[PDB]
Amino acid sequence: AYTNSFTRGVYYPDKVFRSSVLHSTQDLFLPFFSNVTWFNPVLPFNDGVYFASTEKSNIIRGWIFGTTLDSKTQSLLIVNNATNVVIKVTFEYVSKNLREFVFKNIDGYFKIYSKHTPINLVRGLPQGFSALEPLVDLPIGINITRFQTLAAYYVGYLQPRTFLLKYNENGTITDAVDCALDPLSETKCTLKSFTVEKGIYQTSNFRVQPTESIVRFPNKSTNLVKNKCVNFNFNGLTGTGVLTESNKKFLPFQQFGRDIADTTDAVRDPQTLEILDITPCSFGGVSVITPGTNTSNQVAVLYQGVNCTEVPVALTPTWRVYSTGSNVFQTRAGCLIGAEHVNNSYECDIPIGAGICASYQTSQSIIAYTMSLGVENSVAYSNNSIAIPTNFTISVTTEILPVSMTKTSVDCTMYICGDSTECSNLLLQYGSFCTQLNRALTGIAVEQDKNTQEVFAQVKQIYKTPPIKDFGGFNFSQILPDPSKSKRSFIEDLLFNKVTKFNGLTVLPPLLTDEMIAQYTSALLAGTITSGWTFGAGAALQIPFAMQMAYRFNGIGVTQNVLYENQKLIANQFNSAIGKIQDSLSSTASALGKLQDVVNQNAQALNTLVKQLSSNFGAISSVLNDILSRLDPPEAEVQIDRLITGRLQSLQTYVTQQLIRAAEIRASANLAATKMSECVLGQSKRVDFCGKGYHLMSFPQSAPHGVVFLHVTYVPAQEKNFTTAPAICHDGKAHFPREGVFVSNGTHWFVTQRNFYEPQIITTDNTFVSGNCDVVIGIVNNTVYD
Amino acid sequence: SETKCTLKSFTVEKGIYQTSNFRVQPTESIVRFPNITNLCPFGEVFNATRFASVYAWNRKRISNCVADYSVLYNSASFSTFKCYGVSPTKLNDLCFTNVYADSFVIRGDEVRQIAPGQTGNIADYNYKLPDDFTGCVIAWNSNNLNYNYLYRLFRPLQSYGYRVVVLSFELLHAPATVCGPKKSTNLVKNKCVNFNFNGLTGTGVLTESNKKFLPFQQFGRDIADTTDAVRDPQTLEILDITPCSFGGVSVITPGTNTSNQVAVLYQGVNCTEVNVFQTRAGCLIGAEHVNNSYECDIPIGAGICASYQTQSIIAYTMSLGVENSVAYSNNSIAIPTNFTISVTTEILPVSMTKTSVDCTMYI
Amino acid sequence: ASALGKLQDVVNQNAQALNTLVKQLSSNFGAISSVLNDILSRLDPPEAEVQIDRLITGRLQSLQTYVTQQLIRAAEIRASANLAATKMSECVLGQSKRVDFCGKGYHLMSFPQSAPHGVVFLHVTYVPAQEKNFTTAPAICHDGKAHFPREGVFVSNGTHWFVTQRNFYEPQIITTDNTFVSGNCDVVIGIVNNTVYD
Amino acid sequence: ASALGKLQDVVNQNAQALNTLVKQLSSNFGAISSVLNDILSRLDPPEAE
Ligand SMILES: *[C@@H]1O[C@H](CO)[C@@H](O[C@@H]2O[C@H](CO)[C@@H](O)[C@H](O)[C@H]2NC(C)=O)[C@H](O)[C@H]1NC(C)=O
Ligand SMILES: *[C@@H]1O[C@H](CO)[C@@H](O)[C@H](O)[C@H]1NC(C)=O
Ligand SMILES: *[C@@H]1O[C@H](CO)[C@@H](O)[C@H](O)[C@H]1NC(C)=O
Ligand SMILES: *[C@@H]1O[C@H](CO)[C@@H](O)[C@H](O)[C@H]1NC(C)=O
Ligand SMILES: *[C@@H]1O[C@H](CO)[C@@H](O)[C@H](O)[C@H]1NC(C)=O
Ligand SMILES: *[C@@H]1O[C@H](CO)[C@@H](O)[C@H](O)[C@H]1NC(C)=O
Ligand SMILES: *[C@@H]1O[C@H](CO)[C@@H](O)[C@H](O)[C@H]1NC(C)=O
Ligand SMILES: *[C@@H]1O[C@H](CO)[C@@H](O)[C@H](O)[C@H]1NC(C)=O
Ligand SMILES: *[C@@H]1O[C@H](CO)[C@@H](O)[C@H](O)[C@H]1NC(C)=O
Ligand SMILES: *[C@@H]1O[C@H](CO)[C@@H](O)[C@H](O)[C@H]1NC(C)=O
Ligand SMILES: *[C@@H]1O[C@H](CO)[C@@H](O)[C@H](O)[C@H]1NC(C)=O
Ligand SMILES: *[C@@H]1O[C@H](CO)[C@@H](O)[C@H](O)[C@H]1NC(C)=O
Ligand SMILES: *[C@@H]1O[C@H](CO)[C@@H](O)[C@H](O)[C@H]1NC(C)=O
Ligand SMILES: *[C@@H]1O[C@H](CO)[C@@H](O)[C@H](O)[C@H]1NC(C)=O
Ligand SMILES: *[C@@H]1O[C@H](CO)[C@@H](O)[C@H](O)[C@H]1NC(C)=O
Ligand SMILES: *[C@@H]1O[C@H](CO)[C@@H](O)[C@H](O)[C@H]1NC(C)=O
Ligand SMILES: *[C@@H]1O[C@H](CO)[C@@H](O)[C@H](O)[C@H]1NC(C)=O
Repeated sequence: AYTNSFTRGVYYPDKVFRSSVLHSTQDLFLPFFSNVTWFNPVLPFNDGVYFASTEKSNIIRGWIFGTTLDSKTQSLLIVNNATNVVIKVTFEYVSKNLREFVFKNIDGYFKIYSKHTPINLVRGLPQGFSALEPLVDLPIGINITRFQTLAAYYVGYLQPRTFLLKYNENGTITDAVDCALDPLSETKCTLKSFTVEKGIYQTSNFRVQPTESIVRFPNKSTNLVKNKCVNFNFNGLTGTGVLTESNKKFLPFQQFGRDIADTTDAVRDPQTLEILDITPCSFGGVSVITPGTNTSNQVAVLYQGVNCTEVPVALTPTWRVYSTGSNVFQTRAGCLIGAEHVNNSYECDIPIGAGICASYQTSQSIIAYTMSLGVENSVAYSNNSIAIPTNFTISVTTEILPVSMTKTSVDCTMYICGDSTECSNLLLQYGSFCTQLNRALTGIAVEQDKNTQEVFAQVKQIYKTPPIKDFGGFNFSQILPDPSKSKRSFIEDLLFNKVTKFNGLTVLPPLLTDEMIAQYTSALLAGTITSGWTFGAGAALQIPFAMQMAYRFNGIGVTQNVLYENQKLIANQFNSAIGKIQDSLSSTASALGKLQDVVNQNAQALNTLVKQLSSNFGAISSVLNDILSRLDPPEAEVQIDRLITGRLQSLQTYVTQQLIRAAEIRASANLAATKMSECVLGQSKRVDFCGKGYHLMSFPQSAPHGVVFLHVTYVPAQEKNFTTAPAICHDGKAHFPREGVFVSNGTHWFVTQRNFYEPQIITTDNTFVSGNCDVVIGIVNNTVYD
Repeated sequence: SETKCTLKSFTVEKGIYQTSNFRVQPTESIVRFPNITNLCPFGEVFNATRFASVYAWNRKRISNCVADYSVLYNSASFSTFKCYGVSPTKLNDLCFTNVYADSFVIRGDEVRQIAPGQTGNIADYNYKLPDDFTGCVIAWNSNNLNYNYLYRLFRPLQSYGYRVVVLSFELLHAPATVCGPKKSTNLVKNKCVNFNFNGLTGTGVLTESNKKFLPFQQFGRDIADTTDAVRDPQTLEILDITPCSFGGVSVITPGTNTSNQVAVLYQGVNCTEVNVFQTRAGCLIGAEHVNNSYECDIPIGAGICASYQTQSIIAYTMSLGVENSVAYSNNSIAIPTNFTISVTTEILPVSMTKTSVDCTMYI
Repeated sequence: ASALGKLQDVVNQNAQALNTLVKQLSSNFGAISSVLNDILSRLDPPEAEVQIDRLITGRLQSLQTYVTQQLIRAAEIRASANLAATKMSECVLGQSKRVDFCGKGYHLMSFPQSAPHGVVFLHVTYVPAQEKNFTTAPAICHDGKAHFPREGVFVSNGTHWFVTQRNFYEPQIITTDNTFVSGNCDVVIGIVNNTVYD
Repeated sequence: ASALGKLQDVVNQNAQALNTLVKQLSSNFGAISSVLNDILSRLDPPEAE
């Protein structure tokens, strides 16, 4: 009776050869997963017919097409047999397995496509994909409405559909996507890819269509319909909207009502004293929320800014799943279909709006929730209790900053006209727009090199680390260059591996090559390791790395003996943090998304500029050669003028957006240069500038069009509670700590530094006397030993 | 002097200036047409014994023949000959897909009604032309050669008491079948030439290709919708299409104050198509390569700099700095015993010139 | 005169933009003539509007291009002015510890001067000049006690040990007023025997 | 009522931009009318294009 068509009924839309390209084509195709009748009887033709036959003995012989099939009409008749393919109409032409055919009538011509493939022993249509290659074409121009076949054969009907075909390495289509099958397929068609990464993509526009037409004239009349999206005509007022009764008080001479933006929002009925409130019909965006196609094919649909009652009204059965289902949720962003509401607050996975986030979680499905800002905490605050850390962790943080773009120069004249004297002469009448665009692009290109030079070329000499790596136990082998293998470090190789000329388009090479950038980075690293911050102020002054770390603890507020007593532990923590950085870089590739974003943006803009050359712009054709060879010069100056206008507008848009992006990249490069000067060439006291924690030091690494900063910081780990006092009274005189806080466990009072519990006996050396004991609030009684 | 013209100055400061573009010109013209000689049956359409009425216009399909529109447009007997979207002069050069021939008889007042976008009873009830009509209409006096020429007035034939021929084409993508009297030309390869293939012209390099064209395929296309390959009309061979070399031209100058020698860089152009140095930025002509490394004077690209030095223009790989090895050890420290006071000047823009433009008065 | 290029560059860009905008007026933009007076004199009012519209479109496009370029340039100049004001607040009105924010070396002061459409900062900084080699230790081991320097580092002129500040060689006798005790000599790596004067 | 000026300036600028964009729909741009329906049902299909 009926069976599933799976992914059958696809052919080559034209004779143009394509390879390794995903092509989107709108043509009469057989919709995926449609119902194809399984069977002599006469059948309708409609706009097209798909045919199939698993005839083991080739019982099926031929076909008949026509309108009445007997007299008074012309009928096509094929008696394709094992000897000679015979076709008759006026026109005569002579020329287990699964045979497929496609018949269509696009005005003229009668196209036939065919395919012959082996199959296993199955009853229904097999799975997999296949391509139908045209065999013959009949320029008959005959009207056909019914047809017949002259023993199990399937019949399908073609429909006008948009498909995305994936051409393989050599001209053959390997896969196809039916755009209207379901929201995931529409997302694939919109992104022009067969894989979709996790996110939310605004794929379509939803609009409520009018239900009928209303004509109103004073005493062609029609009844007045309210409370629904209806097309109306009020004495020449052509518009579409929802009509509701108004509480407005129109003056008797007034016939229309307009808002601030001069849009008619109220109307008066010509035949009655009724004032109707014109409200625009519902519209908005349609976004598809998906996890990665690697994880699941489930999607949710968000209709933006509409109630959950209008989404049924104004498709394939696969899409109808995403219109009802009781999962229907209403949020201030719009209507969600396909996602569960759990009212459990989690971290945001995919934003929706108004504090709503969606995630793919466990049977796994899509859940919508209110995003959690963080884990609750109440600090045990009291006027005599202090928390002091007794340990620490050395943390290494990675910061990534873009520094430059790709230097692209667009040949203005060759892009607009291109090897065309007539078009160039016509373009000469537009002035200096072309020179302006060239100058702007050249300025951007020079600015990119300036950005790179100002970020990296900051060291005056090329420092070399000594061959003996006696850096107090710290291990820099993963960030120092390896001569035995570019000469890039391990992390730099990881970064470069991870991150990855016609029509008047040229790409200029950068002035500094990656080897030179790596040499700058190596010089900075060697200078920092062997001298500290002295090389950024004057000549590089050598100092042992342990003493430099003692300097940096003194800078963050921790005494030197802490380092000199935990030197092995700190070195091990730093080495483990570096190893963790290496492991994370090897595993995940989402950290380098800041440079990849710039690369993708530039590539997409350039691709749009290239594709704009195929636009007609209201001319005869988009090809100047075709226009010139088809039309005479006096009448070919209009189509060429339209092409000039369109291409000039496109180029101006590209140049403007390039200038804005160049400004953004220049800001990023200025920030990167500031971070190199302050984080790498010194120790910064600005909070959260060189990473989270107390900044100890930093290391630069080069990445494609960017720099990566490894921020070594200090993080206190294990706090403990103590009793504290602002001052202590010994001999009627208040004593204050010279540097630190007063603490007490439960019996005795000591003085300790703030960031590391190290209690010393209170002494006149540790404290200073100031004032009397009758003024300080919270003073406690104790003794000070001299 | 080209740099001087570009900069609108008689003196140029040292640096590199882009002046113009270099493009390889085509060598010869190639016309490759199928070896088909049978003439199209225009006589059977323009010399028929009679024509049908306006409501029963007959169509004749013209294909697989060589058409000669010169005989058509060189005849003064045709009273009206106006063509839309195509030129009668270029009709012979153009090669079409499927030529149609519609014949009917109308009176003089309805001749102008046979035109795209024209309204009226004749156009709206008998024969309407598309808004994107390609082809044209031919009419001539026929009062010499009688009530068999009817006219439909309602949509109802109200017969009363000029022979018209209409041609239609579609030059968009389909393989061409009706060519003109153009002659074929031998095929050359590996040289930038001007080529014509069944109607679409171009300029580029034709080479042997390994593309696996299917038997029904006529030409190839790239990602950016550019004709990358083609099939020879006379031979089953497949020819690639590569654009002729092009690029920008930059002039490295030490300054007209210092000297008058210049260097020329062809950006992205291999030295073959152009004291010749090949760099990753292009072909450098006029500068001598030096193995020594100096500080960058005039940038070129990919770590290459140019400088006026012993006196000639030299091109080198820039030196990133002076090498230094810090005498690092675990028990040695370097401490300064003196100092210098340094005063450094920093310049920062703060504002521009405030300008106001009256849009109405300017325009 | 190339030291003041930035202000000269800004002046040159503004003048070039204005000059190009003025020169754009003498362009046909597809019309038969580039002057409305001659267009109106030659053609009748019904058909002069055809050319007037082309001139209007071209001049509007040129004006919009000029205004957009000016907006981008003004955003850049605003960023530069914000940087200049920050330098004014942090380097003339105070002494900044940020590295290379105001000159190379340890910032001592800065002086402002006015330049056409700009400001000039004279950054006075301190730069160490003549370094010398010394033998150093992280700490010195007295009779069972490990002594660390309060402010500076230990140095040795071959035979004897002193304590000196970091940025200037000013050796001083090691005393209990110069060093502080923390722990014993076993834990510290690189400790050196010496004596501390009390 | 003047301390919170920057936020008010941003809001006013955005609202003015949106209002101007909407108001431009009533502009004529050299056509016979700014109403697309009037343009359609006032001329023949080819001259209305
Ligand atoms: C420290 O540096 C200063 C300045 O470089 C030296 O002062 C110079 O000394 C030489 C030799 O005595 C004189 O000829 C110069 O005239 C001095 N210049 C100035 C500005 O006074 C000084 O000698 C160096 N050494 C010490 C120990 O101060
Ligand atoms: C052509 O494409 C097929 C994939 O369908 C591939 O297996 C084959 O290696 C390619 N090349 C040739 C010469 O067949
Ligand atoms: C849904 O409808 C209610 C009233 O029925 C309305 O208050 C609410 O704003 C609507 N939702 C949205 C997103 O507009
Ligand atoms: C969350 O939803 C569940 C439904 O199973 C319900 O039982 C629970 O009360 C809800 N929580 C809140 C806070 O409303
Ligand atoms: C501090 O933490 C380290 C490991 O992070 C370990 O030595 C121990 O847990 C702590 N050390 C002391 C002395 O408490
Ligand atoms: C430093 O780490 C690398 C890899 O983590 C290791 O191969 C090397 O042995 C380490 N250095 C030392 C001195 O152990
Ligand atoms: C300090 O006391 C508070 C409240 O008594 C407690 O919540 C906190 O855990 C204590 N801190 C430590 C380190 O035990
Ligand atoms: C507090 O610390 C001192 C340190 O000398 C110790 O003697 C005393 O027993 C401690 N008391 C408590 C309650 O921990
Ligand atoms: C802390 O606050 C409590 C609450 O009144 C008070 O009794 C106590 O004296 C205060 N202690 C100090 C040291 O201020
Ligand atoms: C501290 O000691 C003095 C003298 O013994 C006494 O007057 C004062 O009240 C004491 N303070 C407290 C808080 O007990
Ligand atoms: C046209 O040329 C091809 C190749 O030389 C040849 O095979 C073919 O027979 C020719 N056509 C005719 C009609 O001879
Ligand atoms: C340039 O042409 C030569 C000779 O054909 C060739 O060897 C070389 O690979 C080409 N490219 C470059 C960058 O030299
Ligand atoms: C420069 O180096 C290349 C490569 O080793 C060599 O062939 C050439 O002779 C050298 N020229 C000079 C002048 O040193
Ligand atoms: C210090 O010692 C190193 C190595 O012995 C030597 O190169 C250097 O000249 C000496 N003096 C200074 C001021 O660095
Ligand atoms: C080191 O300095 C001390 C004190 O200035 C001096 O007595 C001694 O002779 C010096 N030794 C050398 C080798 O310079
Ligand atoms: C410094 O390193 C060397 C190894 O070259 C070692 O012999 C020496 O003992 C180290 N210094 C100290 C103070 O341990
Ligand atoms: C330092 O002195 C102690 C005690 O006098 C002694 O045990 C130790 O061996 C000495 N170390 C050196 C390196 O002289």
